[PDB]
Amino acid sequence: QERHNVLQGSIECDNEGVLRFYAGNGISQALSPSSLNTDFADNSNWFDDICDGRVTAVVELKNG
Amino acid sequence: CQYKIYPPLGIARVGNGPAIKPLSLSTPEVPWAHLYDTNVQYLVTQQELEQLLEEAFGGNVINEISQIKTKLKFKQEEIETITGLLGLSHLVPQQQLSRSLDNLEDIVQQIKGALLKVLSDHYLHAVKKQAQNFYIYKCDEQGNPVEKLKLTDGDKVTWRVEVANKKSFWYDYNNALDLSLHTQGSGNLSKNVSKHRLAPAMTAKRRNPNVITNSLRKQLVISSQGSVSSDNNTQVPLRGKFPANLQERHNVLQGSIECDNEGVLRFYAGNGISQALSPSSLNTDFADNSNWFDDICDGRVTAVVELKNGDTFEIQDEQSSAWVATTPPDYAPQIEPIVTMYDMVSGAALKEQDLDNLTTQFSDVFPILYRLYRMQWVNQADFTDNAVNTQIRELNSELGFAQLLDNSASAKSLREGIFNQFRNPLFDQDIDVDDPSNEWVSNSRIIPSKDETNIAAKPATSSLKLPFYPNDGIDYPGSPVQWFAIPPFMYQHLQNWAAGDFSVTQVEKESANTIEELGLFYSEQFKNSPNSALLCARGALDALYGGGFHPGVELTWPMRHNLIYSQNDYVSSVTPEINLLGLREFRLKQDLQGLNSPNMYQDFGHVIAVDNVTASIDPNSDAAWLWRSTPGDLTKWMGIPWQSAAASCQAVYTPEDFPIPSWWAANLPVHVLPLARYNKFKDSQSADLPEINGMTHSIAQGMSEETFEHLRLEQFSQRLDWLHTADLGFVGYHAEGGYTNGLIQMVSQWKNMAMVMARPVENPGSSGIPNVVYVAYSQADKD
Amino acid sequence: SCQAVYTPEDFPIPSWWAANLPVHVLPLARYNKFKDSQSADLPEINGMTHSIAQGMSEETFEHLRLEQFSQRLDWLHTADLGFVGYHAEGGYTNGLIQMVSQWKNMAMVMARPVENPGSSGIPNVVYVAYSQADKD
Amino acid sequence: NLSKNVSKHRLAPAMTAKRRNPNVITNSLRKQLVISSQGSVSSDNNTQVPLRGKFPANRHNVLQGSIECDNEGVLRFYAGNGISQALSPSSLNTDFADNSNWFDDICDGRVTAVVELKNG
Amino acid sequence: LLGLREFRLKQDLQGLNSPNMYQDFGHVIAVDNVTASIDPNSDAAWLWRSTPGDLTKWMGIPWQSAAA
Ligand SMILES: [Mg+2]
Ligand SMILES: [Mg+2]
Repeated sequence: QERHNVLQGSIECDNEGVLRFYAGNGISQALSPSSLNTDFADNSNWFDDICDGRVTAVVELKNG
Repeated sequence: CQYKIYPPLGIARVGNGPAIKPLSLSTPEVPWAHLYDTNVQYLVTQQELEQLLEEAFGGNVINEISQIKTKLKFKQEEIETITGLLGLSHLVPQQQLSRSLDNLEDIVQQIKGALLKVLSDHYLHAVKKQAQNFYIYKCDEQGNPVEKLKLTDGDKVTWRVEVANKKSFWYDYNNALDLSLHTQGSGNLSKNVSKHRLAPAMTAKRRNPNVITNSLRKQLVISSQGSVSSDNNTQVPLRGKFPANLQERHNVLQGSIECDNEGVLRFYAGNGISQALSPSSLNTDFADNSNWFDDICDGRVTAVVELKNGDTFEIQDEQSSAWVATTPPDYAPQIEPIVTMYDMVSGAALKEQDLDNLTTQFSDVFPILYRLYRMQWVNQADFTDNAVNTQIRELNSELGFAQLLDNSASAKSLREGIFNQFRNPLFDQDIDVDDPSNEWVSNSRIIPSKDETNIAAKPATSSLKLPFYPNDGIDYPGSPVQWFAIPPFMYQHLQNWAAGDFSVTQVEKESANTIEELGLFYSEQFKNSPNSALLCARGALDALYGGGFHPGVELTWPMRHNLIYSQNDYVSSVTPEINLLGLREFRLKQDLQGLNSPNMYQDFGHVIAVDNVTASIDPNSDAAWLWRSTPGDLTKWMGIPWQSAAASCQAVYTPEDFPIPSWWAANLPVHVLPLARYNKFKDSQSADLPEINGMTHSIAQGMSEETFEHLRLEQFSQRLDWLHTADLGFVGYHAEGGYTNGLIQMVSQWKNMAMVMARPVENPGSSGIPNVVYVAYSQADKD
Repeated sequence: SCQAVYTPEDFPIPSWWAANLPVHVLPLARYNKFKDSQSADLPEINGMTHSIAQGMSEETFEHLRLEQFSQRLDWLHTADLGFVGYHAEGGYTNGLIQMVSQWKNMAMVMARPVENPGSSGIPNVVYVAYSQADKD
Repeated sequence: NLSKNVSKHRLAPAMTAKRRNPNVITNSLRKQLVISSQGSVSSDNNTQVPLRGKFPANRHNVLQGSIECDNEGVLRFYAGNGISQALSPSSLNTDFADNSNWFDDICDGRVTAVVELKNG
Repeated sequence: LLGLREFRLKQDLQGLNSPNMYQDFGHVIAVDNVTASIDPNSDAAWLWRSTPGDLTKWMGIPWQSAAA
C-alpha cells in the first residue's frame, strides 16, 4: 500500500502564549491518477487535507 | 572490417520485474528455440524470490544476527547493520526494508518472512524484463563474423549506449505515410496501394501543439546515455527527465546496462512507467495524447576494443555498430506473429517486379502455415473459424501433413485449395472498379467506421480471405487494404508452392507427418545452424510484428523500406539444404553523431505529409535525415503512451459476429485460455489428487470415461477476452467498461494482463487436448 | 442493464436474469458447425468441405463438434449495441441507448435437434440463439 | 483575398479529409446521400410550389425551399424550415462539421428562365 | 464605396443531369486535387463548374452544430 503524507495543519505558540493554527496547503488527490472527481460531493478514492478537531491547553504558573 | 556488434538491432521489452539476470528473460538469439518449452516462467515466481532471498543469507548473516539476539524490537543502526549485509537495496527502497523489521518483536525467520513479503509485494507475478544481450564478433571472412570476441588478460571492451524518446515531440499517428508514396513496389508493399489510391496517407499535426518554437520543443525529448566496460560489472542506469532541460520534472528510467567479464553487454528496458504532467490529463486516444510521456526509447550502441598490446578498435561506423529499441512486453513469447519484422527486413531488399525470380522451398512457406496454426492460442477466429487451421488438424489426425510437401501434380489441388484462401497483397482481387478517377471497392466483407449510417450495407459477394486481421488501410471502409495480406514476397512463395514450383528434401518429408513434428525438426535446424551472429540478428526481430502498421506494436512502417538500412544482404540459407526464409546481414542507417547530431530535433513544420517522405528518398536532399536515425527515431512514431495503443490493439468488431477480427494477437493476445481452465482439464481421471479438474475425486471418478474427457475439452474450449484478464474498467456494479476506459486503465493494468505460457498435459487420453497447451496466467483468471 | 456484473475474479461471471435475458448463448453459427455427423453427404459438413470433414479421423471430427458446441457468445454481442466498427466505444451506456432500437434484433434462443451426436458428448436437444449477426 | 505567404511559408497546411458517411460504399450507393429537387413557376399563376427532396434519396421528406412567381414576373425563393435530423434518434451531432447519419434542409442550385413575349 | 461589379458563377449547364453531379476524389480529398483542378482540361476541373449542391456541400452537417 503506497501511503500519502497529508499536512492537515501547522501550529506554533509565541512567548505570550498565543496559539496560531495554520490549515494545510490545499492539496487534494486520488490514490490513482485515473480516478476523476466528477461528483460535486462524493468521490471515492479521494482525500483532501481539510480537518477539524480538539484544542486544549495546560497553564503552569511559577508557583507550581 | 575488424569487429562488429550483433545483433544489429537489439530489442528490450519493458517490465516491472527487476533488472537482474535470475529474474529476467533474454531476447531470443536462435529462432524457434523454445516454442514447446513447458517450463518457461515469464512472470516472477514465488520460487525465484525465495531463491533470491536464500542467497542473500550468510554471508555470516545468520550469526551476525545470532550475536544480536543475545544482546537483547531493534534499533536503527542495529538493523542498518543487518540490511546492507543482505544486499537488497537495489531491489527495494532501503526505507521499506527498515520499517518491515521495525514491526517485529527463529529470529532468522521472522527476518526472512518479513523480507520475503516485501520482495513479494513488489515483484511477485511481475512481468519479467526481456533484456537484449549484445556481442562483439571478430571478422574476416571479409566482413563475416567468425567467432565472438574472447578477451584475454589485459583485453578490455567498453560499450556506449545513447537513447532517446521523441514520441511527445513528433507527429500524430493517423496512418502510414508510405501508403501514398510513389514506388515501383517492394517485397513488402505492392505499388497498387499508392497507384490506385487504396489507402491515402493522411496529413498529421504535431503532438503537444501548444509548445511552440523548435528550441522549446526540445524539452519534449527524453534522452540519456551511459558506458560500461568488461572491467566492471556494475549496472548503470539510463535516466532522463521529462520535460528535459519552476518546471516540475519527472525522472524517466529509459533502461539499464551492464557488461560482464567476457565483454557481453546486457541492456534492460524501463519499468513500464507512463505518466502525464497533470493527473487530470487522461490518455483517451489510441496514439496521440498530449501532456504524456512514457519510458520507451531507442538509440545507438557502439563499442571500443582495447587489446593488451595497445591496439584499439573503434566499433562506431554504421557497418559495425548497432541500435537498440525498447517496446511493450510480449504477452505470448512462444506465439510468433504471422509476418515478422525480420520478414520486413527480408522483403525490403526485393523489388515487386522481380518476384518472378524468387526461388521457393517448402521451408519458405511452412512458417506462414505454422504461425497461423499457432494463432489458435491467442485468437478465437484461428481456433474455431479458420478453415485452413481446421484442414491442418484434419491432416495431422491421419498423419498426412506430408502431402503438403508434395510438389507433384497429384497434390496440386490440395496445395491450391489452401493457397486460394489467402489474401493477395496486390489488393486487386475481390473488388469492383468504380469508373474503369477509378476507385477499387471491395466486394468482400468491409470493416465499418464507428460513425454509423442507417443505410443498408451492400451485400458482400466474395468470401473473406485470410488472415482475418485489420491492416494499414483500416480507416477506409471498402478499401481492400482494410484487411491484412502476407507481403508480396511471402505471397509469391505461397504462389510458387501452390503451382508446384518449389523444392524440399526427403529428410524434411520424413519428419512431416504432423505439423508439430515438422516444426520440431525445423527448430532443430535453427539450433544447430553454425552462424550464431546472423541467427542472433534474426532472433531479435522474428518475435516482433511485421504488419499491419497502424502504427503497430513495437516498430512501424519505415522499417519496411530499404532506405532505413545502410546494408541489407542475403548471406545464406539457415542450413545448406534448408532455406527457412534465409539469413541476412543488415545494418540500420545511423547518424554517427548520435545525440549530438544537428538533426536530432528536425521536423517538417505544422504537419508531416507524404510529400515530406517523397522528398526524403534522395539521400542528398534536405529531408534525407528522416532515414538516418538519431536516438529516438525508431520509436517516435508509436503511440504515446504505449499502453493506450496496446489497449487499442485488440478486436475490431464487424456487424457479422464471426470471425472476430484481431490486430496483433501473437504479442497482444485477444482470446486466451486462462489458468482457471487449464486447472479444469490438465488432469487424468486416474490422477492421485483429492480434486481432479476442479471436481471432487469421487465425482471425477464416478463419471464415465467418455463424459470425463468431454468435460476436459469443454473447459479447454473456453477462451477469455484478454482485456478481461485484469480490471480495465468493466469490473463492478454499473461499471462502464468500453474502449476508452481500457485505454485509460491500461496505464496501470498492463503489468497485470495475462501472460501466455506453454504448459503440459501429461495424459490427454482421447480428449483431443494436445500434450502442450498455451495458458494465460493472470491474478483475475486463476480460478 | 440486466446482464453480467463482473467481479475482480474472472469466474464465475455473475448474471442477473439469464433465463429471460440471456448472458452467454450458443449461436446459430456454432450450431451449423456441430449439427452434422461425418457420414452426411453434403458438399459442406459442419462448416468444412466434404473432403476435409470425411478425411479426418472420426475422433477428431467429434472433437471439432464439441469445441464448436462449447463456444458461447455474449448475448449483448448478438446485435450492434454500440461496439461494432473501428474505434467503436462499446461499453455499458451505449448498450442501454442502442437497445431501444436493437431489442428486436437480439438473439432468440430456441430448442433445435442434433440427429446423430455419436460419441461427441453433444445432447440430442440443444438450445440455439438466432440473430442476424450470429448466423454466420 | 489571400496572400501567397500562407502557402509559400506553410503557415497553415491544408489537411487531408476523409469522406462523410464513410460506410456507404460505391459511387452508385453514395448517390442516396444527395438530396435534390426542382420546380418551375410562371407569370400566369402565383401558386407557390415546394422544392421537396428525400433523404436517403432514390426515408424522410426534406423541404429544401419554395418558389413563387408574381404576375410581374418576379421570382421569390424561400428556404426550408430549418429542420435537421439524423436517421436514428441516438445519432448525436457531436462534431462541429462532420456528423454521419445526419441531413439538413440547406441547398443550392441553378436558376434559369424563359421569356415568352406575345409576338411569339 | 468599394464599387459595383458584374459577376457570374461558373455553371454546369446540365444541372442535376450533369455527368459530374456525383464526382469525388476517392477516399480522401487533398490540396493535390485542388492543384489539379486549376487546369481547365483536368479531370479535376469540375470542382469549379458548379452543379446543384456544390456551394453548400463543404459546410457543416447539420448547420446547427457548426453554428453552435
Ligand atoms: Mg508473441
Ligand atoms: Mg426464459
